[PDB]
Amino acid sequence: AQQARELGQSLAQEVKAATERLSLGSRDVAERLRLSKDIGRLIEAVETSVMPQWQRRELLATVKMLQRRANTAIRKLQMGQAAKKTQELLERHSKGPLIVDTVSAESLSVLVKVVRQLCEQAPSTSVLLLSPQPMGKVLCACQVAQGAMPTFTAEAWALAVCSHMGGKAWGSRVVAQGTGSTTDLEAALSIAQTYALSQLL
Repeated sequence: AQQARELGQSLAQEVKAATERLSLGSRDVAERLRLSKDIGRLIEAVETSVMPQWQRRELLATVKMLQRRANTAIRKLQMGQAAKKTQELLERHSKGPLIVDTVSAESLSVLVKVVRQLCEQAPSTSVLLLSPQPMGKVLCACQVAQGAMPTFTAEAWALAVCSHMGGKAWGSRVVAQGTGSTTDLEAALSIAQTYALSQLL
């Protein structure tokens, strides 16, 4: 009873600290993700915690706000880094029919955002990108232009790509993503561009 109320008060104080941290925000995306996870776990604990109902649900309101602004913030920061790298690749490539290259990324979400921005700004171009990860792992994301032939499907594209790397692929005809592991990146890049060109007839 009293102990539960005290714990709830501590949680609220903790909640206040978390909110302050959020206002402050964090430069590292990883720390932003960690904060969102702390929000989810904390809300789950409050859900089954013992305390007066009014305070419990009032705090639930505050913390749900905290999660919305936290997740919105992390999504914005990923959009920022993805935009910067997207411009970095835009400066040196021509808007050809097909652009197949590699870009350094920290997570697959950011890579996907790069592909979507790139296709949004170059509508008549199909895109595939690979990201090297430590310890030999490799990520893949690709998107096919809407104007492109329907015979060209992204899922089969990344399907062959990761299929050569022994990985896995998933998506739809328009967008696809996958994982693999291979020493030579130019082999996967060459297979992707070869296949895609073979379809683009």
